[PDB]
Amino acid sequence: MLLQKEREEIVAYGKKMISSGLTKGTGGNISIFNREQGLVAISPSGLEYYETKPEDVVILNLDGEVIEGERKPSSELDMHLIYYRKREDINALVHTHSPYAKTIASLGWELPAVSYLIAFAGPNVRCAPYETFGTKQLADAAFEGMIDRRAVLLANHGLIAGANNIKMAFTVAEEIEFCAQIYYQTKSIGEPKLLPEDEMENL
Amino acid sequence: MLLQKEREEIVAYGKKMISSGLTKGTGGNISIFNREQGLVAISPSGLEYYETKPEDVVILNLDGEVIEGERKPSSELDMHLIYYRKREDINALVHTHSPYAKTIASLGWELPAVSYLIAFAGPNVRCAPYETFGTKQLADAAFEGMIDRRAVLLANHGLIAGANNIKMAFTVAEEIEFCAQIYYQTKSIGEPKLLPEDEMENL
Amino acid sequence: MLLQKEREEIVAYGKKMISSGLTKGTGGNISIFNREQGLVAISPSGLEYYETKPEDVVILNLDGEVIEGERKPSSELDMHLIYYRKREDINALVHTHSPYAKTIASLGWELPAVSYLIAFAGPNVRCAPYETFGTKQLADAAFEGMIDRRAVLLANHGLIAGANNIKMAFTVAEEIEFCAQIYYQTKSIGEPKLLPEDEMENL
Amino acid sequence: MLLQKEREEIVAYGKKMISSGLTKGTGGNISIFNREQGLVAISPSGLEYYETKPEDVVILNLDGEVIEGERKPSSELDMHLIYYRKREDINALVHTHSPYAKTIASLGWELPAVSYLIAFAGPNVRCAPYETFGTKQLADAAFEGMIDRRAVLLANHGLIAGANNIKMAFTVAEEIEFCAQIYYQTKSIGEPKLLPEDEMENL
Ligand SMILES: [Mn+2]
Ligand SMILES: [Mn+2]
Ligand SMILES: [Mn+2]
Ligand SMILES: [Mn+2]
Repeated sequence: MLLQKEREEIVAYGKKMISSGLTKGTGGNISIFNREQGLVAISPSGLEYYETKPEDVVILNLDGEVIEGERKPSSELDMHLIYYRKREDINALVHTHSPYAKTIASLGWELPAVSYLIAFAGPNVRCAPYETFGTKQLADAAFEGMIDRRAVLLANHGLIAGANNIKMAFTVAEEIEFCAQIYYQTKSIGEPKLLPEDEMENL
Repeated sequence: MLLQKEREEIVAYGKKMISSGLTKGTGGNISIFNREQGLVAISPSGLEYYETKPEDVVILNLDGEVIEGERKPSSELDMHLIYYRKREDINALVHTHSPYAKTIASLGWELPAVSYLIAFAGPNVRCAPYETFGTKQLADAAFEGMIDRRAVLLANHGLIAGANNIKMAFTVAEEIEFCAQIYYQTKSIGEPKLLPEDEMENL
Repeated sequence: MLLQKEREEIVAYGKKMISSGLTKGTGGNISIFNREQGLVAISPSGLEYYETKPEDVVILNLDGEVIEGERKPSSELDMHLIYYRKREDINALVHTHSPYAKTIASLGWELPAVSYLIAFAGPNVRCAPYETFGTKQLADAAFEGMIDRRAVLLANHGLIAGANNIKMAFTVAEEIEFCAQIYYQTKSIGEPKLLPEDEMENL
Repeated sequence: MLLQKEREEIVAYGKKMISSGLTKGTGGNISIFNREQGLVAISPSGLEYYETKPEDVVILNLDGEVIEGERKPSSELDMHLIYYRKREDINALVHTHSPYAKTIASLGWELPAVSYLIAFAGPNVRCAPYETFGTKQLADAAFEGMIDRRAVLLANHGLIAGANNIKMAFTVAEEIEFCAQIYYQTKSIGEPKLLPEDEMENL
C-alpha cells in the first residue's frame, strides 16, 4: 500500500481524537501529507474510528483524485487539500468537532491569549465565518482564517489545527480545545487576564 | 426468538447510550420496529444496560401487548409505540436522559440552529410541554412536538430521537445532545450566531 | 465474617461511586444496616475503593463500637449511625462528594423540582447548614435536613442519600446528583420550569 | 538505579494525573525529593505518561544538575527545585494543568474557603502572578505564592501542590482542583457561602 506509515498514524490518532473527547460519532477527520510524493492520506468518510483499519484510509493527489483506496474519502477533504497546496509548513491536519472550541466559534469570537498554550497556534486563534459543510467555500474560509497560525475556529462547526507532523497537529488541536475551555469558563464568571502580544512573541 | 437482529442491536446500543453519557442508571430506553411483521422490540424496564441480554429485550405488537419475552417492557413504551403507529419514516427510537438536552428542555426552550448538526433533526428541535412519566399523555406530547422532525425535547425529562434505522436514530440523539451542549454553553456567556432557515433547508 | 453480603456490596458500590464520578479520592462513604442483628457495615476510612476488600469493611453496633474489623471505620460514621437509630425506613446510605450537588449545597440552596427524578428523594431536597466534618453536630444536621426525604444536601460538603436497600440508595444519590446538574446548568442561563407539588405527590 | 522507589512512584502518579483529568498531553510534571541524599527525581520532559518507564525519570541535585538519566528533565524543573531548597516540609510536588484551577488562576483570583477541603492547602489558595513558562521567575512566583500553604494557583497556567509525601501531594492537587470546580460553578449562578477563618484553623 501507498503511504503505509501515514495510514497507520491516521488510524491511531483517529482513536485518540474520539477518546480525548475531541469529536462525536464519525465526525471530524485527519489527514497527513507525504510531501515527497505529493500524496495525501485522509480518514475515510463515516467510519467509526475504532473500526478503521489502515487499508480504509484513502490516498488522494492534490487535485482531490483518489489514487488508492476503496472507501469514500472524508466529505471535508477540500478543507484539508487547500493547506497542502497553499502552504509548505503544514504536513498534517486534525479537524475536530470539540465542544469548547465549537462554543467560542459559534459566538463568532476569536480566542485570545488566555493561556501561554495559545502559543501552540500563535498569538490568538481567529474565527472563520460560517460556510456550508463539505464545500470549497468552507475550505477557503478555513485557510484564510488560519493565515500565519496553526489553528482556526470554524463558526458553528469546530476547529482545524495543522503542524509539521501529526503528533504536533494533534497537540495543537488538543491544547487549543483546552484553551477554549478556559476562555469559556472564565468568561462565564468574570473577565480573564490576557497575555500581552510581546509575551506571545516571546513564547 | 422473534426479532433476533433487533434484540441484539438494542443490547448493543443500550451499552453505547450509557457509555456515551446519554443516560443515567437504568433510565432511558430504545426500540426498533420490524415493519414487515408489525412487531416492536424494546429495552426491558429497569435492567442495567451491561447486564442486558438479547433474550431480555421484549417484543410487543402495536397495541402494546407482549408477544414474546418474560421481562417487563420499558415503562415508557407508549411513547415509542405512537411513532410506529402514526408515522412511517421512523423504524427506531433512542430515548435519552442526557444532561444538555434536558437542560434546554427544563427551561422550556426550543433548540435553534446553533450548529449545522441541528439538521440531523430538522431546522430546529421543539420542546414538548411536561406530561407525567410513563403515560399516554406524554406519548402524545412527544409525538406532537416531533412532527416533521427526527428529535424532540421533553420538558424536565430528556430527549427522544427517531430515524429510519437504529444507527441513525442513535446518531441523531448523540448529535442533538451535542448541539444542546453548544447552545447551553454559548448562552452562558453571550448570544450565539444562528444559521438561517434556507441554509437549514440546504443542509 | 459477619455481614458478608453487606461487605461485598459496600466494596462493589464504592467502586461504582468513584467510577460514576460521585466522589474524589478516598472521600465519601457507604453503609448498610443489618436490621435483624442491629449491626452496621461501613466503608473503611481512607482506603482507595478499588483497593478495598470485603474484609476491610468495618462492622459497628449502633453505639459506634467496632464489633469486627481491623481497619478504622469511616471518619463520617456518626452521620450514618443516626439514620439507623432514628428512622426505620433506611437500611443503606450512600454519602457522596459529587460536584453538582456540592455546588448547590455550597450556595446554601434547596434543590427544587426541576425534574421528575427529584421524586427519588421527595418533593425537593433541603440543604443542611454547615457543620464540621466528622462530628455529631454534622450527623444531627444531616438527619434533620433529611426528615421525610431520601436525600439531603450538606452545605460546602456534598450529599447523603438513603433508601430501603443499597441499590436504591445508590440510585437516589446518582439521580439527585444529576438533578443538581440540571438545576445548576439551567440557573446558569435562565429560570427553570419547576414541577408543581401535587405532581410531585403524584410521582 | 538511584531513587528507584521515587522513580516508580513518579511513573504511577503521572498515569494517575492524566487519568484523573488533571493534565493534558505531556504537560504537567511531578517530582519527589530524597531528603537523605539531597537528590530529586522528576518526570522527563515531553514524554507520554503511559509511555514512561522508571528509567526515564531523571535524577537531579539541588543545583539542577543531572546526576542520573538520559532523558531531558521537565522544562519546569526550576519550579520544583526551589521548594526543596527553601522549605523542609515538602518532599513531593504535583504540578497540574487542570481546567478548574486554571480557570480561577486565569482570572487572577484567589480560591477562598468554599469547601472544608480547602484545608488540604490551608485557609485559602493564593494566585501567583503570571511569569513565563520554564523560568526562574516563575519558580520564585510559585514559591512566594505558596508560603504557609500546600498549593498555589499559577495565573494563566495551572496549579502546583506539595506535601510530605507523593500520596498527599497528589491528594492536595486533586482536592484543590475539585474545590476550584465548586468555586467556578457557584460563582456562575450566585455567591457561595464561605467557611470562617477560625473554622479553617479548626480543620
Ligand atoms: Mn467538520
Ligand atoms: Mn425517560
Ligand atoms: Mn463527606
Ligand atoms: Mn506547567
